[PDB]
Amino acid sequence: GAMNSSNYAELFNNDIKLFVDDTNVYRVTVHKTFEGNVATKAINGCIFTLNPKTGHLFLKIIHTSVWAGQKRLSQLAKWKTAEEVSALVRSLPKEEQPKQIIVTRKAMLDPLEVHMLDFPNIAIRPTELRLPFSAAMSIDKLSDVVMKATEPQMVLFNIYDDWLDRISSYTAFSRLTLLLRALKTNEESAKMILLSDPTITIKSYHLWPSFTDEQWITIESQMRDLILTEYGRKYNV
Amino acid sequence: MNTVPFTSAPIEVTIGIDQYSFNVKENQPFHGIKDIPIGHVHVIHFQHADNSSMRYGYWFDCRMGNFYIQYDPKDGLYKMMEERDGAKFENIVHNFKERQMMVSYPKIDEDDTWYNLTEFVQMDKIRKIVRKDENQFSYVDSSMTTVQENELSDPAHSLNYTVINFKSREAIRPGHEMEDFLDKSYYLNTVMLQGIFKNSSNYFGELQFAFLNAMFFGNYGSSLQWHAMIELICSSATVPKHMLDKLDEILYYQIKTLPEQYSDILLNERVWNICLYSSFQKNSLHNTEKIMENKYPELL
Ligand SMILES: c1ccc(OCCNCc2ccco2)nc1
Repeated sequence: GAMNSSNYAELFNNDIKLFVDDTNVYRVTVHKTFEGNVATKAINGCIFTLNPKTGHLFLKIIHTSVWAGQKRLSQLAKWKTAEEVSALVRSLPKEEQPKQIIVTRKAMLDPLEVHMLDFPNIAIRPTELRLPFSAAMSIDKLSDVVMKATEPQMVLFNIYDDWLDRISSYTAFSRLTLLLRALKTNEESAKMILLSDPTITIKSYHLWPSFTDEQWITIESQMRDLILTEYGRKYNV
Repeated sequence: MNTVPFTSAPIEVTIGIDQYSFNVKENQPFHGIKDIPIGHVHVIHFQHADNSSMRYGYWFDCRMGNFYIQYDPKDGLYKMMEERDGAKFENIVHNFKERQMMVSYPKIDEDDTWYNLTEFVQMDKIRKIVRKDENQFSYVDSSMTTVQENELSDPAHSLNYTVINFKSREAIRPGHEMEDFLDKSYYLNTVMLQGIFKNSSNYFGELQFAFLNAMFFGNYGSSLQWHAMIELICSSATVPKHMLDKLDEILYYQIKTLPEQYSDILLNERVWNICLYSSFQKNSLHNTEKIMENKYPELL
């Protein structure tokens, strides 16, 4: 059934599961044409497929060539997503395949379920959580590899860096969702928070800065402030 | 014009014969139904006055044998039986007709309703949906479940309708996922019509039988089957033109005949709005769309 706050620790048990977010698959810029009409120009996108327990991110880059000559692109994008999750699961060894796939948008249910009819023991589930995975393209290294791609490509990341050496997957996921919620509510401020101090760097093999435990508490507090504020500035409170 | 005699009417019952119905009182001198039109299947059905629970009845074709009804006080229902002695039967019916103890099948000459509801329904196909091979007639009641209902519990008492499931490996070919799910023409024309039903007449016959079991017995699995067989056609971009035209006629007479006070339970809002206003065939069911809009505008 649907995934919500009542069953949130299920994300961190030992049944393999993946979140799939399709919000960055089909991306466009809207512009005026010479005749004064409006047109879209597609830009590269990505499927965000994440194991919340391990931090493993399977980032399938969606090159704009996949839309050439196609109609109804917003609908095709959901089916393309489903077909991409389907090949990924099929390439994994049986003991690595997920027991559940959780889609962040309900319109992905039928495409993914039709694509995995020959995988009946994998549960396809919605969620009631409003997860901020759309903000993945505000992570500089992820955005860079998507925009530079000249062909379809899968890139593998650990979105938790090395955090699991010191914290649990519950805490890592909570940190991730806080960082992404911040980046989604006010990207400039969030990014200022994360890099204000030049002495803290991002390792070449990491996505986020190398904060100590104490610095993460500071950072996490600053992100909460950002989010509560913006929510004032937004709602005037 | 054939006859279905009754041994007696020991319990008070509302009796249906096709789209007609009449009340019989407890121990009233009632000995059956005469002037039944030859050439069509028929259904004779029952609702006891003391227990409206379980409508039940029998599909039959008078060309296939001499059938009568007899109440069974042990099992508590009116049972259809076949009389194999032709001379005994003729003699029984002649006596009951002479004493005017039979209701006349009350068909108006202008009226093609029953033909229109049963055009493609054949007894031989009914007997493959309702398996009881020792009888020439078929029992159906309100509670009977379908084979597909049982996959989601006595198999001998099931309705073996053709299983339709839009999210299944039969309905979807590997590599044609989005195509086959959004346009069901493959599933309609190749899997079902060419492969399973053989022709559209048999498909329409099962569709019509499903509707009639839904209407006459409140059989929920039959209603599900009727709507699925409609949705499968409406959700196909490629349908033979003669099939669309005939479907419109079939559904028109089903909607015309449906009791107005049963529309809430016998019509699925989602299926009908999708079929009439969103589907590939949204512009192909003129007669059906017009009667639906004038009779059940609330559903839509
Ligand atoms: C990309 C790679 C392989 C592949 O295999 C076909 C499995 N698709 C599921 C399904 C529906 C009906 C039957 O099987 N599909 C897409």
